[PDB]
Amino acid sequence: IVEGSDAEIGMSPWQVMLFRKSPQELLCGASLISDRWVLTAAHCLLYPPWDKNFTENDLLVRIGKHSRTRYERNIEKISMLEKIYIHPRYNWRENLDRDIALMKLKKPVAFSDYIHPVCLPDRETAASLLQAGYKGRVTGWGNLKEGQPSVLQVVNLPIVERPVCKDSTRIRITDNMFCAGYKPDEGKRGDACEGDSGGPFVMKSPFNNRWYQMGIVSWGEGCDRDGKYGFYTHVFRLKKWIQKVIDQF
Amino acid sequence: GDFEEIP
Amino acid sequence: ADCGLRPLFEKKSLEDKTERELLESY
Ligand SMILES: *[B]([O])([O])[C]([C][C][C][N])[N]C(=O)[C]1[C][C][C]N1C(=O)[C]([C]C1=[C][C]=[C][C]=[C]1)[N]C([C])=O
Repeated sequence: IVEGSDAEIGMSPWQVMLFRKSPQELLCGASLISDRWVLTAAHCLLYPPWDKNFTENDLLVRIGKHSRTRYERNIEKISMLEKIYIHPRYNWRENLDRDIALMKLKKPVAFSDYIHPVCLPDRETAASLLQAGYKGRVTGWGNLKEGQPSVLQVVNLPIVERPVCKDSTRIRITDNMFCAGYKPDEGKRGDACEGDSGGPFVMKSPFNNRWYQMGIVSWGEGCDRDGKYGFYTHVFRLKKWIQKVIDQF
Repeated sequence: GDFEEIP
Repeated sequence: ADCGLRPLFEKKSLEDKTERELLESY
């Protein structure tokens, strides 16, 4: 995150870290959606262009973390994966369209003060909240500038108008994406960066005061660049796919 | 790397 | 379920330092 702040203790109980055995290093961010399911961006695991292609065996999940690099002794719980599910129609070739994947832990985590699942949106919900001007929140242990934080960062960015998004890049933007961030003539700034992908973009329902995952950190051209905006997987749009994998499996 | 070993 | 309700905030009726920013945009 760029232009964010230190997250408060237990502020994002759903925040997960994608971590690799050898070499021990932070792959991406992710979210806890249930006791056995984690939701990240598919490009975190599959990206041929960079020869990136992770299998269940190369990863560990680190849940309930605050410190980026420390092994938080009696707080964090590290999980192994049973199975990974990338969306059959994720377009890694052109525009990371449908940049989403689901992970099945080998054993369900037990919740606590630091570990707690976020809510998936519903039609009514996404319909009320995914409005230009409305603020959401991204968290992550990503790069600070386009070095690294000791602690989880957080920033609140506004949903931008579809057009503006479109006119901000040469990339072909689809219905499965939304952009967020401040426009150049607004003052405030901030964005996600390398090591933030797979992390959640969350809004708090003004109706039931519950937290929902409306998006997944997908892409952007640099970080906190003026006249640029952040790109996220539109989670509601891909919901039936998720359900399906939850059902099936 | 910057990382602390895990159990 | 009990989703999106943080043990340390919502469950205790405690607000985070910047959650209000969000709500004021809605
Ligand atoms: B993530 O942490 O991995 C990161 C988050 C957004 C950075 N603000 N995502 C990326 O780096 C993605 C994955 C590979 C390419 N990418 C980009 O953001 C590209 C733009 C792009 C979009 C669609 C298809 C291919 C490339 N941007 C840059 C600056 O490389």
